[PDB]
Amino acid sequence: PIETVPVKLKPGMDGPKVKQWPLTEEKIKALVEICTEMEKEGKISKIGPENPYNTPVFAIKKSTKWRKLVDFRELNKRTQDFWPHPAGLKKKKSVTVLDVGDAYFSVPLDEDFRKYTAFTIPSINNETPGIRYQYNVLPQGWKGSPAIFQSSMTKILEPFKKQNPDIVIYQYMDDLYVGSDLEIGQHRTKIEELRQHLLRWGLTTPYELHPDKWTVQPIVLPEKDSWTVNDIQKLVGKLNWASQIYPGIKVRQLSKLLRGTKALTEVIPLTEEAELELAENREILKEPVHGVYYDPSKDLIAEIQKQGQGQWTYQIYQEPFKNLKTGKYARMRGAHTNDVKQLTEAVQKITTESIVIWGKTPKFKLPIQKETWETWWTEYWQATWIPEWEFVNTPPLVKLWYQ
Amino acid sequence: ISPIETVPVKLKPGMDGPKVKQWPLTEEKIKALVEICTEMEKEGKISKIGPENPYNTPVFAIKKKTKWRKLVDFRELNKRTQDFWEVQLGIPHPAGLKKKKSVTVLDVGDAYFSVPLDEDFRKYTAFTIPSINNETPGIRYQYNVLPQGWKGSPAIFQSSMTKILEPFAAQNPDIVIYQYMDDLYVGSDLEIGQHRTKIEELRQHLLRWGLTTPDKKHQKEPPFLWMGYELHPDKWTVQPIVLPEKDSWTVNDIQKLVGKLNWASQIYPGIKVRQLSKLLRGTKALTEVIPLTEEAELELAENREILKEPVHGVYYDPSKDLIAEIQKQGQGQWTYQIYQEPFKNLKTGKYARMRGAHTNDVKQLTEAVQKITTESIVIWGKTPKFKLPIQKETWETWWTEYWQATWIPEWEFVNTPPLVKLWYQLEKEPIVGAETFYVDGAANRETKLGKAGYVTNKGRQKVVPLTNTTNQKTELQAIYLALQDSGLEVNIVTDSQYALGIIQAQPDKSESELVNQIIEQLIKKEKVYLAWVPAHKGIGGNEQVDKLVSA
Ligand SMILES: C=CC(=O)Nc1cc(Oc2ccccc2OCCn2ccc(=O)[nH]c2=O)c(C)c2cc(C#N)ccc12
Repeated sequence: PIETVPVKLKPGMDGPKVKQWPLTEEKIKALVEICTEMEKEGKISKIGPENPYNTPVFAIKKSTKWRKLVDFRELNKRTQDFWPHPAGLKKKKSVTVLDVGDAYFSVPLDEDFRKYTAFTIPSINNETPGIRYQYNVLPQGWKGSPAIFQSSMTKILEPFKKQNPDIVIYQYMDDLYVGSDLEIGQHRTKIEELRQHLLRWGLTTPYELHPDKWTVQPIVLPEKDSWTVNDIQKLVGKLNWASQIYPGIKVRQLSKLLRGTKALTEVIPLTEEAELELAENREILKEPVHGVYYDPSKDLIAEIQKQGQGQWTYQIYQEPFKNLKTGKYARMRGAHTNDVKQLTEAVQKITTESIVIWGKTPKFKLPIQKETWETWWTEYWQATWIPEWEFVNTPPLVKLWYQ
Repeated sequence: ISPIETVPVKLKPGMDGPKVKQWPLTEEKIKALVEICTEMEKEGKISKIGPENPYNTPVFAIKKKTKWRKLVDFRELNKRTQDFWEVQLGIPHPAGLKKKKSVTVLDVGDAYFSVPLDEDFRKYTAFTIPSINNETPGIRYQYNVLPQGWKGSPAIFQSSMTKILEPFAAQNPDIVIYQYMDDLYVGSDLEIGQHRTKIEELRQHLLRWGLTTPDKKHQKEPPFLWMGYELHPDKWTVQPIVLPEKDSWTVNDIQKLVGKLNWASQIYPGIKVRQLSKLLRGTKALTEVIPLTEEAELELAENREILKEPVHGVYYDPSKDLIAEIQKQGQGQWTYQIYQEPFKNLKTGKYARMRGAHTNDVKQLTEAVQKITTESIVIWGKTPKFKLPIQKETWETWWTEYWQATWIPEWEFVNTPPLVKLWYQLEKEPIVGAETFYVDGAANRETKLGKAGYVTNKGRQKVVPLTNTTNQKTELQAIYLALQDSGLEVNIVTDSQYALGIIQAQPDKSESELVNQIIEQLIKKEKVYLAWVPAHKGIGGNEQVDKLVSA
């Protein structure tokens, strides 16, 4: 492995210079232990003040041992592209995700590129200058590591792919996605065969999905024994909202029931034409939308709404009102949960589904205050990748409509 | 003298060294430069160079009113030199330090001139002493050490000092050594005598590496005046704050005023700066005269009352808990204290941001807790326990009904008025027996004239005219009109997502007086249910007010 792959940056672009976030003494101590052991193994080296670049680092759990997570989002944005995503991965019955990031530590990094991987272990209260390192090997989380390792990975996987032609294997960053239509026991047996095959070739691998059940959630309308004026107003508002997506929805017979100036709590019987119109509108919402198609050149956008009682709705789209996917996520309370934990888990699940379906992470619009998310997002983060995110400040007046 | 390793330095890619020509100087300044440069040449800091060095940087000599100082203008070279790892910009906060039994300040004499400069870079530091009236060529010099005023000197000096300190610090784990600019701060819990012995050892080590320290007993004794701070053996405070007294105030005067008040708020509890920054809201020329608002006058007067009494803070003890308390200061302003012992504050602070046109007390309290959390992680590396003037029912109801995710720490309720509370709560279901007001408002987008009206299920209808308004403001005005003409219980139906969104957020304070009046009305009500219908859909009730307000 003496020959290092020469890596470049995009033309007219300098290395990353991102602020290191303050951390608690616990996470700082964990990073000091981890980076000391990594330094003894030659994986990282200390650097001098002639290196102006920086990349943030964090400590997570993923087990009781602390793990180091590097936020290479900026470096990934600035790194050259390297010379595919199978559409059948989402059709498979079972998909298992394996962490193969340790393998990256077997390959040295281009000596002229190492300065761009610089990172800083911060001190408390700015008492001492941070401890600065750069990477000597391919680091986990950098988009160039799977690309440089791609040939070795293909070489190691070639026999297993030969034995099993109908098993789909897609690699995203440090993760291998292995999908099959076998029975669950056969599937897990094949996963363990692949694991042992990787292990006996020096690829350490220290979470299984079912995309066969994923779908775009249909708009649901209430069923009531007695309807009030307020209930019919809600129904007409929701059907009017859904008329932007589905063309055939009608509200004339339903709104006719409210003609006049009535008290909100007055009970209104469902006439025959309004009930048949509501039933027809229920049948219209059973079909999927007509002309929504994925554009690989455009960004993926994910919106999340807090529904209460541990429920969170989400939509993945590229253009407004053109939802590529919709979903609802739930979590059993157990008195050990909170809003940040549920939102973090939701973001990770949505990102996983996005990787399986389209092969890239979406841009998140998070209903949370910026500093709160920046403070607590690492407490429940278990993935090795980090998506882009922004923070909405307007309440969704549509929470009830996606509810 | 090169026992210290040099840092490799490169120019920015595609740039050559500076060739700024030397300005002509008076004969006396030339003499001073000659003597100073001969002394530096004897010491090895600079070297005479041949004629083939194409680079030059202006040199100057001055004496601020006895001693002469040479100054070099490295602006061009600095523009042409690579970036470095940013030297420490944030200074530590005094409340984060641990109390030490013995403490010492060591000023490093001629810090930059003691560290060698990268060889291949020295040619770019060339400068010229001008001859008298340009009769003969001036004297060419170049630096062998870190020049004063060069871009790379602070970072490279700091790095070199760290590497120099590593062995001594390894052989003395019981000694705390901080570095800041050309200063070292050494602390220990040893006996004062053997502490002085350790200080002398450090001085001899640094001297072996070429760094001089206060040769005699060190000139600096407590209290230490440093970066606007007074550092005492058992306490810390800020240096005395002096607020000016003027008849007229410019933008610059108000900026410096709120700067000094911000600086005082870290130890003086109760400081308010909101109305003065509201004076800075215009953000125009620094010399423009700004008239003081009555609220700004009262605010500045209360600040003067607070700064009349001396205050001090204590140092940190890692074995004791970290505790934070928040108190409401009035209209959207909050103050907090961070302490470990009941009356010995580590520090204080404030929070007065609205971050929005409308908000409520619980939201602002949560944001203040967020700010305290970030500051506590920065200063002490941990989050504190919170003592807050809010009850679990109030906060739980809020964060449960809040559309946005929030993180609530562990906290105990402290009953100290004013308590944070929900001044009103909208109904979640329509109210039986209450009158149903269908409301609407409209405005001509050219003439700015408008009207707000309602039609109720009891048969009551009303229209009020409005001047110089917009459609959104007429929607809010229609809701307000319904509140004014209704009983203690009322259902309200509107077609405005704007007004619906404002009211559903349930604010108790606002920048617009109309929303404040709506808030007062809501507080005076018993039950209020607000519903929304799509406009121009002929729902019924909404269509009557739409046709009424359009006519
Ligand atoms: C915010 C940073 C800060 O204030 N840094 C500093 C620290 C320091 O001393 C310590 C050195 C090592 C460990 C703890 C120290 O102080 C603990 C508290 N303390 C402070 C004073 C005192 O007399 N006794 C006492 O226990 C000294 C002497 C400083 C002197 C100057 C000047 N000029 C500027 C900053 C100093």
